[PDB]
Amino acid sequence: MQEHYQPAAIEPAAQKKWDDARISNVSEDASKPKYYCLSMFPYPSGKLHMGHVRNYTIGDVLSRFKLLNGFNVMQPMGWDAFGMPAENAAMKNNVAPAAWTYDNIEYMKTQLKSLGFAVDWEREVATCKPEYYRWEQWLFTKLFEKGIVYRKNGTVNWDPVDQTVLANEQVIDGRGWRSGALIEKREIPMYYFKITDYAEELLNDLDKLEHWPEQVKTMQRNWIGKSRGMTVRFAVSDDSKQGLEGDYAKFLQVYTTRPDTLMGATYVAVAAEHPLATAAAADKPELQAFIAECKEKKGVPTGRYVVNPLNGDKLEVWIANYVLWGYGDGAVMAVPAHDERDFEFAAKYNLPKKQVIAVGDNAFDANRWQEWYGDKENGVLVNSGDLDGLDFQTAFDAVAAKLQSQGAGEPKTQYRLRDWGISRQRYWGCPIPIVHCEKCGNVPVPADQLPVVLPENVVPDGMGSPLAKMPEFYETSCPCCGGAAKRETDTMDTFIESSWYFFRYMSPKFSDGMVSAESAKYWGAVDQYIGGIEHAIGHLLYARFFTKLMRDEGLVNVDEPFERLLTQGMVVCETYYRWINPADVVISGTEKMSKSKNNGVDPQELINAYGADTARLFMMFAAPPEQSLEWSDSGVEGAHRFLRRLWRTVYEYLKQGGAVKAFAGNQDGLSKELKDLRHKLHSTTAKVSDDYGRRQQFNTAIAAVMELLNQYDKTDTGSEQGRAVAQEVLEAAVRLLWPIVPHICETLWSELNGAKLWEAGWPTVDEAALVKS
Ligand SMILES: CC(C)C[C@H](N)C(=O)OP(=O)(O)OC[C@H]1O[C@@H](n2cnc3c(N)ncnc32)[C@H](O)[C@@H]1O
Ligand SMILES: [Mg+2]
Ligand SMILES: [Zn+2]
Repeated sequence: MQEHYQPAAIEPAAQKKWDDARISNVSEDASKPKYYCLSMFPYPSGKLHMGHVRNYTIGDVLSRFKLLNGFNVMQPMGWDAFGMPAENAAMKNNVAPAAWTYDNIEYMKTQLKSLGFAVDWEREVATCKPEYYRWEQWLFTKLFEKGIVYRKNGTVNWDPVDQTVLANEQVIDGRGWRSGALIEKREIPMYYFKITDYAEELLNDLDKLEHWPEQVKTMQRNWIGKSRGMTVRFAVSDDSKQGLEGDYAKFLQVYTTRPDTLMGATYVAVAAEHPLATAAAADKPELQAFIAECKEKKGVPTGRYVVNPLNGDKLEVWIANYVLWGYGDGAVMAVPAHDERDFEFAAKYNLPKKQVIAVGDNAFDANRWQEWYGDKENGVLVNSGDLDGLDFQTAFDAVAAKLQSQGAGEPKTQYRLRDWGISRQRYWGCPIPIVHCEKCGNVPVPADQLPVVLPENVVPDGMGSPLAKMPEFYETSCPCCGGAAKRETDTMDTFIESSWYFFRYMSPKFSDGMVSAESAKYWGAVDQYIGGIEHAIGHLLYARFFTKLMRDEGLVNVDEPFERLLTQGMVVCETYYRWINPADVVISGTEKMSKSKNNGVDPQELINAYGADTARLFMMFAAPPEQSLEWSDSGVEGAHRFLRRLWRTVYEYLKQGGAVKAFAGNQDGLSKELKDLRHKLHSTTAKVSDDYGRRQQFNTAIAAVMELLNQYDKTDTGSEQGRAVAQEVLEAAVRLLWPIVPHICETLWSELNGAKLWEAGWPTVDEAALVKS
């Protein structure tokens, strides 16, 4: 054993030792229990930095920990090759997207292999490969027939810089997720995933996720935005029916979020395009000027009356400029006494305010709005008949049974979740398998003729969809009739491949479907998922929706894709722009380590200067995995000094007697200072085993091993029994730190014990060494 700690010699040799052993290339071995640990797979938008290194190290620490405990661990690594992240980097460097992606894929693969992660590289996947995106094309066509995927025109978010439409989850604070430019609204036909059909299921199965951060679960609940309301039909008075015809001659439908205020409704609003408005304006030019006005808050009365179905009040129908047509049934009711917007609309034209809700005993001010009138949590009913005294949860249920008895209403549920538009006017993306025929229409591509191969030899000029300028691509024959037809030149979003890549890892070479029904049953769901919280509304929701699709198609049998979720904290560093890199202007301050700010420390520059063990140790020790981590060079130096201490500790031990048999069995006869050291040992083994697999607190697990070494240095171990205890302390330490730093621990383990480390396994707690003296 050399006296100096040389990472340049111990790390490549240990990586080859692991590669030759093939301890990460796992199959469906039924002997061991499975453990699917997954880290969010990166965008090939350039070189990885230490921020990604923390993400993938946190996953490696968990994967190596379970592996040491006799687990069949699958830690796979892939490349999120399609979409804007890679294509924008290709255009920024003036390179074809296919070339820039593949060359950066092979650089990022060598970046991760230098860090020595326990990755099953035989399961490596590139989303841009046709052997991959053919199956999301397959699922696209099968869902298109079922109507779950549909094409429709409408109002969409438009990115002027990225020159493409965006989904609602890709619009961050009214700006684009990749561009930051302000989003515009356009009328463009798109392909949508009917994610609203799964809105209720995506909301209830959230409670199943007991091992998800409650922040991620809460953000999804607000994004779905479920609200329970009431659809109320107001019978038009027999005199006010003159003019209307159809359903609008019988009743007028409204939706209200607070239907406990039904009796307190003093009037009713309507839209300008509503037939009840145009019929009342056929003889009134004062309303034909309002109908033509909007087509603030203004309103005109038309003498039309509807019947409040719960008390019989004859509420007049007002034409308002705030009732948007097409949204809902194009009409609402008005309760000014318990609605701020209706209080302003009624204090504007002097309309009644029959109070119906009390909050404890706050004196009701008639013409003074107060925040207690919208209290849907601490309110009973007044002046409502058989509703007086019922809370909102009871007043809702009583009004529902009341309206259903007359047939003038029923409860209705609404979500703020809109359908998922996936059409993109970009080149680098999965082609949409739809062929437009003038005779047949939008027909899907036959499954035998999949994939619709995206030509890789394209360099976008930067002015419009490049696929719409390639006749040799979009000119084809109709698969239904055989005539002239055009291919769909729009491509899918990058969040389509990332919504099922965790299943493709189970069978990356399977040529008959998305995932083999055999391996899908063996791996089940992802046991541990690690990735940034920025995907709580986008990817982490898209993945759950795609899983419920693939399940309802018969390809997988689980409901949720990820059991546990760990949103690791962001690594931060000072930034400079004019963007300038620290190792090479203005001072932007401490910011997230990102390529879009050029404050990223390259992992390869650190391994060349300190080694992979030093970089991984600094990431795991500087802070808990969920906490933000500030980059510190002294933190890098201190982590290296400890790895020197661990190396020098084993050297001086071996240089003073050589390897002996580690102490085991009954410890009576041992001295107190050695009984105390074995006590600290097995307290550390239990503390580390608990900080890894329960608390997931790696920094305090490293600190616990350091305290064990502090007591080892303070304990005299030169005797015959001291060496045996000293052999036990070091055999435990190099196995406890192995998930954090496997290169140095594998080297020191073989210098202490001839056996293979992973067959020695995780250190056990000798509880006899824990009892006090
Ligand atoms: C499933 C897919 C939609 C994932 C998508 N391809 C993606 O986000 O990929 P991207 O290549 O952007 O990053 C890969 C991973 O690295 C994390 N990450 C990035 N910067 C930092 C940082 N400063 N500190 C800590 N962690 C960081 C980031 O949260 C992500 O889990
Ligand atoms: Mg459960
Ligand atoms: Zn046809």
